[PDB]
Amino acid sequence: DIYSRLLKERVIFLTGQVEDHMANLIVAQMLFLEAENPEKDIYLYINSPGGVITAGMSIYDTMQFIKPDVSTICMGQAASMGAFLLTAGAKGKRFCLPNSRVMIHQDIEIHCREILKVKGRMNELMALHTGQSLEQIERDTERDRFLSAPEAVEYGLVDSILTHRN
Amino acid sequence: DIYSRLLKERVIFLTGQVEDHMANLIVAQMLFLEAENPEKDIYLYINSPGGVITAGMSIYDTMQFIKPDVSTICMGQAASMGAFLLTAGAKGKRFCLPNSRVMIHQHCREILKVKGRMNELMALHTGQSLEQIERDTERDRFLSAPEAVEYGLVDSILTHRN
Amino acid sequence: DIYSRLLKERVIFLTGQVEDHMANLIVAQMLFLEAENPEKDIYLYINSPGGVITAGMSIYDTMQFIKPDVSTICMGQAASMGAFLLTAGAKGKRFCLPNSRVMIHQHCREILKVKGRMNELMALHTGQSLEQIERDTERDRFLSAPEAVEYGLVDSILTHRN
Amino acid sequence: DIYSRLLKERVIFLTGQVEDHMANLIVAQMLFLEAENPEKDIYLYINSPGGVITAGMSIYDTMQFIKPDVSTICMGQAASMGAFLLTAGAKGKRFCLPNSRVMIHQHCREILKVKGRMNELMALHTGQSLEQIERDTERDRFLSAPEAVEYGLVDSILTHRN
Amino acid sequence: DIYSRLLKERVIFLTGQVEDHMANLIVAQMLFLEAENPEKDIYLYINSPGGVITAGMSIYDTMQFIKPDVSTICMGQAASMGAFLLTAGAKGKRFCLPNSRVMIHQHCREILKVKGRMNELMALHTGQSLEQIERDTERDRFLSAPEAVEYGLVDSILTHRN
Amino acid sequence: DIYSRLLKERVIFLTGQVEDHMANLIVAQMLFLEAENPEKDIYLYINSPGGVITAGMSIYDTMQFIKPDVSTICMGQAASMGAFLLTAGAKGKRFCLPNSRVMIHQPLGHCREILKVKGRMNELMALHTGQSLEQIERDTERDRFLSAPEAVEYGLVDSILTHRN
Amino acid sequence: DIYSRLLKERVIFLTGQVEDHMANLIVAQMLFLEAENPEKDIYLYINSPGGVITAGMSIYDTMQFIKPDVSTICMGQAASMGAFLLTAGAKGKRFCLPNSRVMIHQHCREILKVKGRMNELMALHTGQSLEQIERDTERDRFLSAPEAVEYGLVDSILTHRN
Amino acid sequence: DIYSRLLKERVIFLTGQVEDHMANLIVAQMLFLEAENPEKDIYLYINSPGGVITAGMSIYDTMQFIKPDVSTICMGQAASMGAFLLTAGAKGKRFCLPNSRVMIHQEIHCREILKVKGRMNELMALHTGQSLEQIERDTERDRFLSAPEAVEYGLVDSILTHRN
Amino acid sequence: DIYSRLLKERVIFLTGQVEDHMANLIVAQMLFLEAENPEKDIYLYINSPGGVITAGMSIYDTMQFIKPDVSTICMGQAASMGAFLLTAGAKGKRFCLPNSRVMIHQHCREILKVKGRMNELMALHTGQSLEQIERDTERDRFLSAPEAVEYGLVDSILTHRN
Amino acid sequence: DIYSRLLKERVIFLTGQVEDHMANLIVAQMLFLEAENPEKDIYLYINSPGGVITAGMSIYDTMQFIKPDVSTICMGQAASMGAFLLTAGAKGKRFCLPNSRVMIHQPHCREILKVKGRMNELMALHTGQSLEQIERDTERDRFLSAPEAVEYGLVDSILTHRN
Amino acid sequence: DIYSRLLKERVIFLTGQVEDHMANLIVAQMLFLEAENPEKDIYLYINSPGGVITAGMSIYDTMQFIKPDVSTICMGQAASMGAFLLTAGAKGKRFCLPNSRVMIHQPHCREILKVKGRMNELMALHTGQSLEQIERDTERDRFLSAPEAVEYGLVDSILTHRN
Amino acid sequence: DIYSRLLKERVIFLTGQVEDHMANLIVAQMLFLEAENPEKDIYLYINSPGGVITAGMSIYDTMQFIKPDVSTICMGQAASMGAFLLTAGAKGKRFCLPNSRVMIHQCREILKVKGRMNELMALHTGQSLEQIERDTERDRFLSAPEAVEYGLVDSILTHRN
Ligand SMILES: [Ca+2]
Ligand SMILES: [Ca+2]
Ligand SMILES: [Ca+2]
Ligand SMILES: [Ca+2]
Ligand SMILES: [Ca+2]
Ligand SMILES: [Ca+2]
Ligand SMILES: [Ca+2]
Repeated sequence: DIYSRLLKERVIFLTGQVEDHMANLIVAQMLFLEAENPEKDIYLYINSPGGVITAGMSIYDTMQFIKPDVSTICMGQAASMGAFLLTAGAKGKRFCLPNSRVMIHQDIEIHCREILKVKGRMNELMALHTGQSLEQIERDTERDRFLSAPEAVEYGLVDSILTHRN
Repeated sequence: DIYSRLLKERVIFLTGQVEDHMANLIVAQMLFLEAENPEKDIYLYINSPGGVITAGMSIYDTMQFIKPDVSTICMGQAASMGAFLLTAGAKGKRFCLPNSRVMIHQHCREILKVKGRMNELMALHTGQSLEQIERDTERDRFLSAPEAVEYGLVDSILTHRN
Repeated sequence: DIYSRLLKERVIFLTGQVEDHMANLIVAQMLFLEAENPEKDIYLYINSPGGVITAGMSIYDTMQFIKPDVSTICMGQAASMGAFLLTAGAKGKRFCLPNSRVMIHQHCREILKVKGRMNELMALHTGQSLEQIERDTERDRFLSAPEAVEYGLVDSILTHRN
Repeated sequence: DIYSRLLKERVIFLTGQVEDHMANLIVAQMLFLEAENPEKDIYLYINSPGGVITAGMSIYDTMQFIKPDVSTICMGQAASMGAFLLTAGAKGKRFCLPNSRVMIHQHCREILKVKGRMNELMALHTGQSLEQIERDTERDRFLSAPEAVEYGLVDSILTHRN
Repeated sequence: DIYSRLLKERVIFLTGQVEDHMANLIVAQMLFLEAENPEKDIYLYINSPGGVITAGMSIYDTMQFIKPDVSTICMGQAASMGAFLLTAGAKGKRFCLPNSRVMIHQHCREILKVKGRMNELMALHTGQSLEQIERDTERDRFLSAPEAVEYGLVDSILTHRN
Repeated sequence: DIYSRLLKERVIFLTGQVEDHMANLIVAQMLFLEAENPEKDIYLYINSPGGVITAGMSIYDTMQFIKPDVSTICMGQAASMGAFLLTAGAKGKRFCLPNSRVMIHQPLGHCREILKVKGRMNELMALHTGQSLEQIERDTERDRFLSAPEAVEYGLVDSILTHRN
Repeated sequence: DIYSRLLKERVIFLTGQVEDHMANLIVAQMLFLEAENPEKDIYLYINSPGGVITAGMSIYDTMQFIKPDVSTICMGQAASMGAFLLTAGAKGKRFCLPNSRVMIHQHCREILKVKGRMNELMALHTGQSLEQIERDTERDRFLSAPEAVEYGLVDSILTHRN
Repeated sequence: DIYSRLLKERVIFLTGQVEDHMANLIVAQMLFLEAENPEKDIYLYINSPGGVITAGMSIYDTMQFIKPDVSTICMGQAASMGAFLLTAGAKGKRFCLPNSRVMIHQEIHCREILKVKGRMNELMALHTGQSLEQIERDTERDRFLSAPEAVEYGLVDSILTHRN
Repeated sequence: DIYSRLLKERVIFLTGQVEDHMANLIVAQMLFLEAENPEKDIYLYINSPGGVITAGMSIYDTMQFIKPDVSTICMGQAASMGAFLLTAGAKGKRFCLPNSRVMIHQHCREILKVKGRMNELMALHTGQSLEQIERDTERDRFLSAPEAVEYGLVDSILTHRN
Repeated sequence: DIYSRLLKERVIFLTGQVEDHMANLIVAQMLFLEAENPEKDIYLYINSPGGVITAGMSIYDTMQFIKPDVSTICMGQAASMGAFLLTAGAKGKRFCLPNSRVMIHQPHCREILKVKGRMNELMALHTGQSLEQIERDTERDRFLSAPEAVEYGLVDSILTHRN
Repeated sequence: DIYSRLLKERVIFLTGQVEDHMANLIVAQMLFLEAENPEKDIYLYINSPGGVITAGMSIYDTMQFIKPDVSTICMGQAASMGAFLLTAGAKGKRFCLPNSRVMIHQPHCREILKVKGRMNELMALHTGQSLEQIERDTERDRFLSAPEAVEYGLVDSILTHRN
Repeated sequence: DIYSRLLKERVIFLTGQVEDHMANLIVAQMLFLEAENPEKDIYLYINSPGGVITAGMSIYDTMQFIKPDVSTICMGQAASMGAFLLTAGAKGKRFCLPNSRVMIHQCREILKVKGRMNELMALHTGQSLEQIERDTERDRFLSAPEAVEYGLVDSILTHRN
């Protein structure tokens, strides 16, 4: 199994729709690697169109909680909940491969109330990670747009562009 | 296997719809762990929207019965039965991650009795009065990690680990 | 594998709807454990809402035949055929967990035969009258953990592990 | 896999529909068991609603060919081909568990010829007459565990272990 | 598993309907047994109702090609292509079990062409006349174990191991 | 696994209808056998009714590229893409089991691109069978089976595998 | 597993539809081989009708990013994304087997943006003008192996292991 | 249409499972006959296992509401809502065919579910002549009445032997 | 519509599986034929394997209640309920066409009650005993049109409009 | 055709799920009856568990538009939109039969609040209830017997028997 | 047939998903009523969530072509293609029932942008708004109430009661 | 029925896929109208994305065959076969509605048939056989006037006057 062998090189993959089980499988992997060695870096390859907020947040909170710095490489695309986790990687360790696309955007009374709290919480965290203002993120997260690798770096969404192994 | 390897540090996951067989899987692990070492603590991660009530109660009863303290870290969400089992954790060893979400939610003779019995246990674990639980479960309640501590659903929040 | 590794502490799980496939998988585990050590007690966890009468009766008959006592622990629920098998465990070793719940009910002529025998068989196991069984199974009587001990359907409630 | 370990106890299962592929797996095991030890009895557990005759006849004729006496133990039910395979067990070693059902019931000229061939073998294994079997099998024949011993389909009720 | 050990006794099964993928698995087995010991015989049990003329004739030509004799033993039924491949076995080493049926039974340009080829090979193996082979191909014909010996499909019936 | 054992005897099996995945597997085994011993022959048994062109054409091109001679033994049937790959075997090492059944007239895959491919097939087949283009084109379009000895005559295969020695 | 074995030779396969997970499997294989020996060439056999742009642009970006040159052979066919990744291989080291097919054919504002970037890369690797690619990708353009070499999609035909 | 013709004989059929659309027809038919002659009796031929309660009550109330007395005639069976609407027939005009049989059974949600259950017993008892509590435990047990029994249960009046 | 003007000739057809909604159509036809003229005989042609009991029973009771006699005619087949309904006609006006199959066959307390009832109603109409009606329904019985007249099932055969 | 004949006495039936094509049929009937007689009352019998809001609101507005008063009668049940169209009848001409069940409960976030809010106003406007009573009743389900319905102000009066 | 009797009062219904065959049925009745009397008004009731372009465009072009002025009335909802046809009615004669609901969210990118630009041109044209405005407002998600439809100029006026 | 009543106005409709059975109904109509009055014209409203060739050609040949002039009118769209028939109407009387879309785009025996239709299409549109062989290869969308300049259609119907 390749995925197991690449785990020995502390590399984890995030592929496809984010839902409970693949998230739990990522959280499992992160906690495992930390256990093996809490000092070295985890490498998370993100290629996801997005998915369930509740699922993706478990992955986020694991990245922050564990002592290892998690490094997020975006290959292919990082849209919405994907983008969110890509930008949530250890500071100075977030990358795009050159041709990858990042994108942002995602009874009655009691539930509308809750999505609005959640939405505000996302924006607050995402501004904090990209270095943008809370206000700027609000405008841009409504804008159903795609950033290129360079633009994601200009936007503070990732740090630099992976281009060639040195 | 990553999950079986994670069982060598006494960590069990409860993920997704709480259903009869995934419930059984959890009970099998807890028993197994207890058998390896009935002293050391178990850590049960909970990311579930809820599920079948009899299936949930089997998870519950095993946690109380088995000798080890079962710690309950909630990640993502613990709604309905998820919340129940989260609050079911060893007193002092129940945690939310920061951006976790928790929710209070959910033959007539039997179901009315079943509900009442939950409401009681619910109060017991949170430390809120029967009446307090009784109003919130009826009318869908959401709780963030700080609120989850406030309510008594969990003890503290996990943020980082040094 | 966690079910197999529990099997070598003589633990067996009966879960979900009873039916031939799951049934003669339990019957195969019992015969297995007997062969290893015909003296040591087998432990059978029961969380089923009932099932196929054939399938269940195969487990009933297997529990009796084998030398080892089959202690039966109810968790979550034990409805009709599941209640039958719970009660059909080793007299003296029929446990409940506190928040479980037991419950009973269920060529036409010869269906009434099978009905009659079940009634008889459960009276033999509970300690009750064939009249009371015939009364309480006509209407679907729900039983709490303590109420189950009162009815002789189970022996004592497992609460904590000493 | 529990079942292949029980093959070390010379136990072979016969569950579910009697069709060609499963029937072959029975044969293969019996033929394998003979290889290991030609003297020691084989134990064919039979919980089957019956199926294809030809599939059943492979199992039947293999039983008679190998050296080991094949002891048929019935459980749950043994209908049509199931019954037939059960009654086909070694004379003196055909058993039943207390609550097991047993049943006997069921391109043209050959149909009436296979029918008769079955009846002859039925009567020759039960101790009955092919006059008696013909008249008696024709419909809805649910012989209970005792009825089956006093029809001569099996030899005794297995209740408990030696 | 079971089949890969019966292969250490040079024993192969032809189970169910004949088609390319099962046929190909059998040709792999025969080739393998030849590779291990070209001298010792192979043993091919057949319970087939028939199948693809293509798939069968690949089994046929491997049997005829590989050094070892392929003794055919029949159980249950050998209909059409199975009947064919039962007769295709080594002269002298073709066997029936007592209650095993056989059935000799089965763009014109070629279908007739290959038909004649079957009938010719059929008569070459059974020692029958090409017209009686034609009578039984065209109009269906069943043969019980002893009839198959008399008709010439197989050499003898197997009764017991000795 | 029986098929993995027979790989130590450098025997690959082309069973059923030819498509990308089964074909990739066959290619994978050819390259693998070449890896382990590039001189010793490889034995492709074919029982196939045909299939996709590009699936088969990777099996074909692999056969021609690798150092080993790929003997094709045919059993059961080789129809269309089956027949093609049968005839594609190393020369002098292409066989028929006596009651095998070779056949030609429709492979499997914008009309002028199809006619170009169809022409390429007919050419390669002609080259392998030693026939003219003329003939291949006439007879492919004709709906009839070939027996083992007829495929020998036509130059599809070289001889009949008969009995082992 | 045969694909494991060829990975010791640094051979990877890209068969069928280009899709997020199968693609992750290729990225994963390429990284593994990089780890093992960053100098020695990787060989990527392609037989695909194309697929998803994100899936393929992860295989593309890696091919460029990892140290070793990813030589690419095309067998059978490489259509749309297949062709693109085929022409993305190391300069000097892109091949077609003799009888293969290469083929180049294809919110909505960003769809045109992606298509443009795509065409620009296609031109860069083929040594062709952007506007030429823009016509060939639009009107479905088939290419024989010699036509793929002339077009500059691949470098040479790969006829025999010289 | 055969049913159309039998309608100007003032005959309507309640057949199969009781649900909104067929019940809506039965009500439309009864509303229609009232329009014709408000005094002449309607004859409702019942033959049904039962169905939805909301559906059944739309029939029941249209029977009680319209001027005409609705005569009822069980044929084959009248189970559950079939048993209910059969006994709802105009006092003194409820019938069974000799070999026809009758049978009677079938959180804030619970509150209302028990209300209905309570009401249906009160209407049953009221129409059957039995006490409210007689009906109560006699629906929990599933009850299979013969035609003569249906009269002894006070559910129907008499049996139908032949025409006059 | 054929059946409309053929109902002007007072002919009804009972064809197929006798269910509620087709039974209701027959009842309507009868009541309708009565209001037209309550003394001329209605003619019911039965070609049915039978079906639901409650359906057939309403058809039965109507025939009796309505004044005009319901002369039955068996064409094709009258089996189970169709067979029953056939014998239900006016004693003196029940017919079988020369070539017609009549066969006799067919909440447990009630099934045994209603099965009893069927029998005695069949018995009273036929002139047979309760014993013989019970005897012939358990296993098969195919009465030919002559045998049916002999059985007291119908009155006489209709060979010709003479 | 029974329903056509009943239409001659200005009787129209609302039955089952409220959706486009069944509602469109009801509006076509209501417009027809206006075209025949602009003055005389129309009687809409209701037996519906609810359905699509858009569909119900085309019934709602047709009832208010056409000159004829549309008298609503309730048979069986009137839940969600059912209860809404039931209250929409002519002030004074809204009935339940004695055993009519009436249920009051709720069937692009803030969008729906705006629709929800408007419905409540109409409800409180037809029932004479407080806006907050309609708000509270339609956030937890609410059951009404025929008498309860009358004192809620949902319908006007019960229909016992004929005249 | 209630719709056929309604047709004899020059009333047509456009209900549900707009697709080729039901749109043909509408185009059929329009030509028919033009043949019946070319000078007198036709009335189209719209309760559609939208649907296919080509199908919706045949109705549109038929409306503009026939000599009768087509009066559009919105009952229930008119979203996207429905709203497009709603606003396409003869100027003056376009209506919304009070609680009706109008929406204008987006109904080969080479061609699909050409079609989109055309749609917005025609929309702006029929509304009296700028192309630039219609371009921005169709961009994202909001329903319009009957009055908001009148102010934006989708529709000319709310139908009150039968005057 | 609406369509029988419009049939009095010698109006026929082509809607949806052009398969065998709908095509028959159209040929059955066109024949009926000719029987009713052979001089007076037939107005065929096309709104179709194309379909079966044998079906389309039965409509096409009936049109040419019968004495009434068949004025084709496009509404919505006329793609491939739909287009084919649109431009197969009586010359002079082939129309588009303002917002119509025409499209033209679709073994040894196939290439024959392809030519045969390219010939008739070229013969009906005016422009050369080769010019058509190019434009049917490309995913073509002609608007109303674009269609006119191409000669698929003769003018745009704007208003009844
Ligand atoms: Ca590189
Ligand atoms: Ca070059
Ligand atoms: Ca208020
Ligand atoms: Ca209030
Ligand atoms: Ca105009
Ligand atoms: Ca005007
Ligand atoms: Ca705006």
